[PDB]
Amino acid sequence: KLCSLDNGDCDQFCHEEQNSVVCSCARGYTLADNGKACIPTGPYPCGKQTLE
Amino acid sequence: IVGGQECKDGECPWQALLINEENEGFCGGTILSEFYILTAAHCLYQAKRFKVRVGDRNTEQEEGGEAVHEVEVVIKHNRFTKETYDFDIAVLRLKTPITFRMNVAPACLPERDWAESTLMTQKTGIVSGFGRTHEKGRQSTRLKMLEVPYVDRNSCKLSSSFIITQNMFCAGYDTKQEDACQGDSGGPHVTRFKDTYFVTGIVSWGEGCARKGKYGIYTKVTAFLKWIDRSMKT
Ligand SMILES: O=C(NCCNC(=O)c1ccc(Cl)s1)c1ccc(-n2ccccc2=O)cc1
Repeated sequence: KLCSLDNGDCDQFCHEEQNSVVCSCARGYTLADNGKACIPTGPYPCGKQTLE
Repeated sequence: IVGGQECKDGECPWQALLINEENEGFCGGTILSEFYILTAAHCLYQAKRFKVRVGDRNTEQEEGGEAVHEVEVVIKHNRFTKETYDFDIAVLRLKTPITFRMNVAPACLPERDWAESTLMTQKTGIVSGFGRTHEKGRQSTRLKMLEVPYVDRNSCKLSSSFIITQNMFCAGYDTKQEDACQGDSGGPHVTRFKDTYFVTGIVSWGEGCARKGKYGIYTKVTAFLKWIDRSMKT
């Protein structure tokens, strides 16, 4: 299933490279150490409602 | 926007509004980054000179979070034609960078493959704008948002008396009185994934607004992601 399975446990983008899941993130995010979560690099990352 | 609910504080930060010389909104747009706005090509013909305002939710009166930006470079897709409304997309580069804050932030650009298999496969997407609340009414002074289901491509081609090209997709309702409307053009259609909203469409057209047996027609952003990146690097 890989990416077909709950987006491969990826926070955002999911790719299947050599029968293995590979997560990536939109511009302005950094792939976490677990190689799945996406971490914003600034106070106003894309795609996030400004709910302060 | 016909139906739906108001965008509450901080819920539609990527919304941009195109204003003419009279400072009145005639179309929407989506904030892509500090220097770029995504919009519909057919909107550029709706005004001689216009500016881009961001951070507004109530046009009735300025409060302090709004910001007007002059357009430096207008980039329309060279394949757009008023005859078919195909390639209804354009990107604007601003002269000064947008300052992100409450109600001012960009929507994410997704990757083509993942977006098509995962985002446009979701049940719904969100469309927003200061457009009419009814087909023959006045434009809304309040920014509105509407959750719209993705519509079967075959079902929509059937209902449309206008060709639905590969660069368009359909969303909305068959009978329910909820749809985008006049004045919402160029605005954002975003899809939510794990609390992160990605740009998936541009408000393009529709036979009337919320009419029974008719759906809203949007430009398929995933078919122009390369074009978008190219238009943003120059
Ligand atoms: O302004 C039109 N509709 C009335 C207003 N409602 C909206 O704008 C909406 C916009 C977006 C959604 Cl979503 S609902 C219109 C424009 C162009 C076309 N059209 C299509 C193909 C080719 C030639 C053409 O004229 C038909 C109707």
